Amino acid sequence: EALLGVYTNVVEFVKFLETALAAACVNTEFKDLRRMIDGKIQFKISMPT
Amino acid sequence: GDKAALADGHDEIQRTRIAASLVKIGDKFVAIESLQRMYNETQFPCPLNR
Repeated sequence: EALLGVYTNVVEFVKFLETALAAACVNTEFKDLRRMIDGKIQFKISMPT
Repeated sequence: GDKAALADGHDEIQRTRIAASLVKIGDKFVAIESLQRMYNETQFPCPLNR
């Protein structure tokens, strides 16, 4: 009897930035992310009458 | 002759290039407008919304 074929799979690498979901978020690299407590966002809404 | 003096304002007044929206209805051109911006930003009611 015999061994005709011994075959497997390769999982092709798909990263994040290649997907077009990355147009829905703005990726900023940050180094020491455990050091942060919070962030803050400071708006300014003026309004005429 | 009377048109030269009926038009007492609108001989000297400098022409300019104003942008808005236009349309053809019959053979009389109408400008179409909305007053969103004058009454949406500011929490005041638009007077057209009767």
